[PDB]
Amino acid sequence: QPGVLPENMKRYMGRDAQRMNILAGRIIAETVRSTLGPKGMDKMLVD
Amino acid sequence: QPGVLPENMKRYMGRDAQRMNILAGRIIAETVRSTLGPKGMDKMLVDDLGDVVVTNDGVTILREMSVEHPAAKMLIEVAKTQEKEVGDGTTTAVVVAGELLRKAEELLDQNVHPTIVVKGYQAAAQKAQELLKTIACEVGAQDKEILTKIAMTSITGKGAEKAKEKLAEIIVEAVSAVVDDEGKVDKDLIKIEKKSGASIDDTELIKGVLVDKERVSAQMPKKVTDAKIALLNCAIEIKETETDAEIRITDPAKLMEFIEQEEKMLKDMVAEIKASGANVLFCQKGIDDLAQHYLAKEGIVAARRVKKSDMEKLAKATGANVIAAIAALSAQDLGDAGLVEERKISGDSMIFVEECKHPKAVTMLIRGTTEHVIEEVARAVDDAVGVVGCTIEDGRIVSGGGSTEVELSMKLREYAEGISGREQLAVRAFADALEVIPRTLAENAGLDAIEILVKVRAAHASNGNKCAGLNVFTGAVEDMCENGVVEPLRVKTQAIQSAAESTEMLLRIDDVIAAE
Amino acid sequence: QPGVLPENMKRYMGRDAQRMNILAGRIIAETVRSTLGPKGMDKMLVDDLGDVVVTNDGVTILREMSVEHPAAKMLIEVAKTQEKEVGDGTTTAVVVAGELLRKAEELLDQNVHPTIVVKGYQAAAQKAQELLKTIACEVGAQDKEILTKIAMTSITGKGAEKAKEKLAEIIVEAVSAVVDDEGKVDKDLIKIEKKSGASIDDTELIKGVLVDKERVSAQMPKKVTDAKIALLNCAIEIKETETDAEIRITDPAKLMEFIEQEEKMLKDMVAEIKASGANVLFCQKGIDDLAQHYLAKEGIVAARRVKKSDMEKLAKATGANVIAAIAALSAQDLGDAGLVEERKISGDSMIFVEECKHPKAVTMLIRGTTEHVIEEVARAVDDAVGVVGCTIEDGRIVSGGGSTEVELSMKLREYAEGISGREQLAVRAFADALEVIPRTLAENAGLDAIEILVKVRAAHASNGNKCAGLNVFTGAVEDMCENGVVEPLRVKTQAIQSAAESTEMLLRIDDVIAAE
Amino acid sequence: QPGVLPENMKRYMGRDAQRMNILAGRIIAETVRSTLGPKGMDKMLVDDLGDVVVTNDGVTILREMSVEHPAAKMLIEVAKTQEKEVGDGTTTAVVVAGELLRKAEELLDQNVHPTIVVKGYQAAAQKAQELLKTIACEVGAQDKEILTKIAMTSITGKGAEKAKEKLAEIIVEAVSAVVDDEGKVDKDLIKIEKKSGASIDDTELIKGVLVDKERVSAQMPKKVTDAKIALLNCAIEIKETETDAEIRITDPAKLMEFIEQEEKMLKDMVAEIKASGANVLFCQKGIDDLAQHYLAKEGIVAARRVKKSDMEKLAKATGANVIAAIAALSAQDLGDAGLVEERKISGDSMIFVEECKHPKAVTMLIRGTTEHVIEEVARAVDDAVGVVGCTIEDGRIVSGGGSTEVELSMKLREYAEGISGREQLAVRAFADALEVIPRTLAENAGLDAIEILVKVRAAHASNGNKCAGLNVFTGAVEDMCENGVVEPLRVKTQAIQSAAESTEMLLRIDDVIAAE
Ligand SMILES: Nc1ncnc2c1ncn2[C@@H]1O[C@H](COP(=O)(O)OP(=O)(O)O)[C@@H](O)[C@H]1O
Ligand SMILES: Nc1ncnc2c1ncn2[C@@H]1O[C@H](COP(=O)(O)OP(=O)(O)O)[C@@H](O)[C@H]1O
Ligand SMILES: Nc1ncnc2c1ncn2[C@@H]1O[C@H](COP(=O)(O)OP(=O)(O)O)[C@@H](O)[C@H]1O
Ligand SMILES: [Mg+2]
Ligand SMILES: [Mg+2]
Ligand SMILES: [Mg+2]
Repeated sequence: QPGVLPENMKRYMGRDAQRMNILAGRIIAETVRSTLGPKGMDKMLVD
Repeated sequence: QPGVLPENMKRYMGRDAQRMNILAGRIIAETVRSTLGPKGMDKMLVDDLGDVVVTNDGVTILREMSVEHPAAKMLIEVAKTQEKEVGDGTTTAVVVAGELLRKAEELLDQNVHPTIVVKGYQAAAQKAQELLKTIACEVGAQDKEILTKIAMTSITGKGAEKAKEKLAEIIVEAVSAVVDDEGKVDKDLIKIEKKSGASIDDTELIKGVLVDKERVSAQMPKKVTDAKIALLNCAIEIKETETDAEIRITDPAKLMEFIEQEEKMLKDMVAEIKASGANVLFCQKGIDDLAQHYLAKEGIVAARRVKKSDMEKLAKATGANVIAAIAALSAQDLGDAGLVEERKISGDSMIFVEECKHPKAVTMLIRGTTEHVIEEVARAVDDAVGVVGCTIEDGRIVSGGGSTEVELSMKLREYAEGISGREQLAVRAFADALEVIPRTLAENAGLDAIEILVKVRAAHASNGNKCAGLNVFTGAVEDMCENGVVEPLRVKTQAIQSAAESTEMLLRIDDVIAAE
Repeated sequence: QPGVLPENMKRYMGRDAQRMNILAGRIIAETVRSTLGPKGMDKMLVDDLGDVVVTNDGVTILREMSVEHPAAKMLIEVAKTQEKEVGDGTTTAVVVAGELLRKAEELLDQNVHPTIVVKGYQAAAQKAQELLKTIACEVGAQDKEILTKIAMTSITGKGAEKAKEKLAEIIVEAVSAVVDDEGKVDKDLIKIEKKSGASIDDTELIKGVLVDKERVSAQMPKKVTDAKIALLNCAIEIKETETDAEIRITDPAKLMEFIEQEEKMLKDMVAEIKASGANVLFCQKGIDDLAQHYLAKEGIVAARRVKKSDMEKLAKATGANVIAAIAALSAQDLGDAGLVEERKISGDSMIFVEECKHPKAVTMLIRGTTEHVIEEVARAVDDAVGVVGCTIEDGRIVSGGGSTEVELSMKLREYAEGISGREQLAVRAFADALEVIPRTLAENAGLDAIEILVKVRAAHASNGNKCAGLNVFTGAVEDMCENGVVEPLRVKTQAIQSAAESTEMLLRIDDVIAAE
Repeated sequence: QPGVLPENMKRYMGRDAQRMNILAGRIIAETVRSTLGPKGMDKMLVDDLGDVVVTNDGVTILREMSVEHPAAKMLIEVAKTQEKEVGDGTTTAVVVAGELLRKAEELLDQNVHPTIVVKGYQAAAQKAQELLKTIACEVGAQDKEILTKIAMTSITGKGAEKAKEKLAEIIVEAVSAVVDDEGKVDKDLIKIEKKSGASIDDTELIKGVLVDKERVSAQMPKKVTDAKIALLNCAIEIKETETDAEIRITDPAKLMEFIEQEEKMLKDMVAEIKASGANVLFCQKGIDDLAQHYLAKEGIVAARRVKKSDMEKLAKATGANVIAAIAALSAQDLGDAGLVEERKISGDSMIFVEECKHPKAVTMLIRGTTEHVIEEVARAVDDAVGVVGCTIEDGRIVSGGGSTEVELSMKLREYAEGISGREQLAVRAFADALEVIPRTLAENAGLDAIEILVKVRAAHASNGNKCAGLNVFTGAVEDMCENGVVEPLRVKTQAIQSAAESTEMLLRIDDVIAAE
């Protein structure tokens, strides 16, 4: 009757794990992409 | 991840299912145990609207409690079947069922399998029916003296006990009067009427019916001796056609011609009623105010809008035919009564149709000081009507006071001897179960059940008086037949068979699955 | 496991059931104890709407408090039956019942079993019925002197006892006038009207009826002496056929032809009425405006839309027959009254039909200063009408003031001496119970109940005076019959039987099951 | 108004009290029945924190459930006392109590009075204690072969039974080693240590103790053979006076002079210890960091802040006196051990004091692969230690496998013969109840209880074999004694006495009053 793995838990397997890590990675990279080089632009971050 | 069986569901398996059904059964039985016998006590039940029932009656107590538990519901139907088939012995049946369940628990606790107790119970029940047949005494359908003992035994241990002699004689006369050509008794032909009065003793048998009506016009007689009674299924009113018809008047003089044509049709109807020889009329439908007058003019007593169920009993009581077309009424459709009278009983106006020569329906007018006192007399009368009716139909009776149960137990134990293996335990348990009746009769009487049983059994042993039972007043074991403590065979056969069948059904259950 | 008996349920078993029933019963008796006898006091009951009743009347008190306790309700049924069967003695019946329950508890507390108590109570009650028959005195239905004492005894101790001589005389005449052919008395035949006035002493008997109507046209006489009265239950309008009918008009000259035929049908209907010799007319239905004119032209007093209940008392008082077709009316359907007059009473105009010769119905017109004073007078008149009716019907009275209960008590103890067993205790208890009446009469008068009881018993001892009771004023013991303190046998026989029966019923209860 | 007893209160009287107590008893017993014997099964208990216990141990199961029901709690005491007095047979004691209640119900449902049942049970119980004394066999406290069977019987059905033979020999050696000079066994003298490892088979007996400590300085020897052990409960720190004292320095020379005095008296303490000949020291209090250095220099192994419990075990094991003053330390206070060694065990550093010659306390080091596997091995070890201890103390054993209960049951039925009256029913009922053990043993083994009980009884009949019982594996009845299935007399005497006393106490109850 009871669950084996904790019930308050999100799980991502195979293609889904790969997709989330690859995506999270790509998105992080593209946030800073536009800062690169002599013609790079800046960011304003507000906490 | 998701559950297969509904998640909002309580389940009880094996020992747990058995325990809940056995327990629910035993508890139901012990609620009514104390009502049993001459020394039985009553219950007061109050419903959620504040209404009250005080009664000794086993099936009434069980329906009035609003039992929800599923197993308990199953043996309450033992009471309902007993009520429907016999009309008496409703606590006996339930108390036997509860004890069969209790004795089965003892067997299950020794690892006897449920299907084996079931098998033994079926065998014992079947032997029981066989032993009952040989135990029963034959009586004639018109043996007034025995029928009177049958009714008196029924009324014993109720409030109405004090007047049981008068009541029994009335009841025996009432039931014998409605016996049909096949020798059958239809309880519904004994109308029960309940009216406050001076005493339970004022209860009386009417050879006829009470109609909850007054005559339609105070100009009519309110008393008729040797009445000639007409019964009409149609309205004494201007008859309209089924096809839509309308009157067109273009000449002012035609107004009166139509009004006077209608007025004449009415007068013609009354004229046809008078011609049949009728001097009393009951009409299921309406009587035109104008017709009322003509009937009064002709000296004919009439009541209008009588209930259809009243028309039917009037027909049964007076020997009249309910006619549906006034034109068709003939002297031959009239019934007879020695006396039709409008009078007041405890403040209410009613029409008494009485002293009918050979009524096929009859009325018992139950009197008593208060409404609840009267209710309980009526329940007693009902039991008595039931058993007098069974006796008339079956012509077979047994002695009461637990004498027959002891005879059965004793004989069943003999039977169990020749039964091999484990099933023998079940058969012996069934035999021991039946002694719950003599045991409960003694204990309600404040007597010691164990010693009482020793004596009654000894009186059955060898040969051996099948009628020996405990007089709960003297404390002596006596011949119950000689003492007039007797009941119809059908009480025992029905009670034992349903107790067996219902408990067998419960004992087969190994899994209770309850939703919501 | 689930529960077997439903869980919303309260349950009281054995000693607890007995206690709640005995207590509930007793508390019900104690609330009306103080109303008993000539020194009795009154209750003011206010309901949840703010409406007020003040009364000495036991059954009225019990009905008005909205009692919900189940055992209390059963005792209240005792008061309701006393009221229905007798019309007086409702406090007495309930007080005796309460005491019977009190005496039973003493026997239960020393371990007498309930069935023995009820058996003893049943035995004493039956004995008491037959003793009461020997104690009763014979009286003739036309013995007005004795009926008057009966009515006066009834009225004593109530608001109204100031006017008790004229009142009693009026009531004796009223009831005597409505005695039927079988010698029976239907209370419904005495109409009670209540109207503010100068004084309770303005109350009067009308040999006729009071009709809450005005004549339909002011052009009619307000007064007619030696009236011939027509009673119609059909309207005086153009009669419409039962089958649907429509006039079709193609000639403009026919418009008027029909209109005039219809007002000719009106003149005709009126002229038929006049032809009968009728000068007063009561119609259950309507009367065309134009008929009202014609009637008025002919000098006929007509009321319209008279209650059917009014029509019926009109017929009974005047001798008229309620006629359904104006075409039928004849001189022989007409009623007579010495006087018919429309007049104002309490600023309300009404039609008095009075000075009838052989009225089968009459009207007590009860006067008094305020509505509440009047309500209580009417209650006392009701009681007196009941007892006068009982005496007329039964011809049997007993002495009052608790003398009959003391006589009964003394004789029951004698009887009890011959009773062997535990049932003797119950018979003695019943005997003692009955003394609650002389004891309460004396408590309410502030006398010493124990001492006066010794005196009254002494006067009944030997073969003394069965009629000896305590005079609550004088303080002495005297012949109550001689003092004219008397009551119908029926008050005592019904009160004792009801108290016996309903308490035997409660004493049989060993288990109370209350839902919710 | 108002209530005498508190309104927020549940109550159960007579049959209802008997029922809830009996029921609660039975259900508690049913909970552990399946854990009984060689084919017994285990329970997993999870508490509200989510911590889990897996066991076969009857009393452990009952303590870990959160039983709140009051009658259930009474029966759980039966298990707790069995655990304290014997250390084994907790399921048995509770299962017998459960059956005693069940058996009593069938008597109560016959109207045998509770006091009669209680009386019969007391008499049967007392007879049972006399019969057990004659049934028991005598054994010598040094009979290692029988002690070993006692231990093996105890561990059978547990889990650790795979390692039964080695475990049992260890246990017998362990208990023999701590028997005192009056022949008593204090099970507290067998220290239990539980350490994960390669398998249950690695469990060993240590003649000495495991101290969960590390030597105070790495410079001290890690290992020492034929060690001379000092046990101190005084701290090896600078001694302060009890009276408040303070140093006053006025000359800056005395600064270092007080400092040097403090460290010389410290060096003097160590020199006093060295002088006793000790080369291993256990101090209950703290040791100065400087003393540690000195001790290390003198090659003396020392552990500080040792819990008193260990100090006491060390004394018992090595034969040292725990000394409270360093000045008083003598070579005659020193204990002896073959080997003292700091070792890691499963990554845990501990000091082993082992190979003592005649240790008065010893240590069983229990091994296993997982924590929970070890937990249950340790419970089984405790059961066995308990029964080996009983046998050494009492010198009485009985055969197991239900053999003794059957002999007991059979003899008790003989005894019932000579009991007069109803009490006889109860004595027989007690007799029957004991058979729940053989019946349950068979059930758990999937065998048919009824037929095996017939065989085992017949093997006891006449001068049969008191040791005859059912072998659950073969299915044959066998001489349980000869098969080495034996138990201390005390298991049975305690279980039966406890069962009897607690059920007698419960059966005396006719009224349950619960608050809140
Ligand atoms: N005079 C008597 N003496 C002994 N037993 C009697 C007597 N009259 C009736 N009984 C027994 O009482 C039982 C029926 O009692 P009752 O309360 O009516 O229960 P049920 O609802 O089952 O009919 C039967 O066994 C009947 O024989
Ligand atoms: N003049 C009197 N002297 C003594 N007792 C009287 C007198 N008049 C009436 N009683 C008694 O008063 C009792 C009736 O009192 P009442 O308050 O009307 O009660 P209930 O409603 O029961 O009739 C009767 O017992 C009657 O005998
Ligand atoms: N080899 C065996 N054959 C049959 N019965 C046995 C055997 N070993 C032990 N028993 C029985 O099992 C019972 C004890 O089982 P156990 O599960 O330890 O319960 P308890 O907690 O009551 O000691 C005793 O009755 C004992 O006789
Ligand atoms: Mg019956
Ligand atoms: Mg009165
Ligand atoms: Mg064990």
